[PDB]
Amino acid sequence: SHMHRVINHPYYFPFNGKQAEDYLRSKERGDFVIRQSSRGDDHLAITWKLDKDLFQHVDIQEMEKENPGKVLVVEGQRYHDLDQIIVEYLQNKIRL
Repeated sequence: SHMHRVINHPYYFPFNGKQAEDYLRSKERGDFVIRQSSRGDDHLAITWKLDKDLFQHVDIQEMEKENPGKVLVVEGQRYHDLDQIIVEYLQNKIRL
């Protein structure tokens, strides 16, 4: 239910990178979605709006633990869940 939490997340949209850009066009600077990625080695990504017609894209890496399920890795900060990720990209948008 790691998979279940990610895919049904309110900020998760089943978009590719182009469509995420398209959706962000009518949003504001710093808005973002978690969306899908057909490469991989990662099937998740973040896309967010830097400015009018300018976007950033980042891969979300999904790895296992070996302890007690999965762990998200974005530019090399580890996270459990999308939630901690959403928190930071909202604080990002905030400091504008």
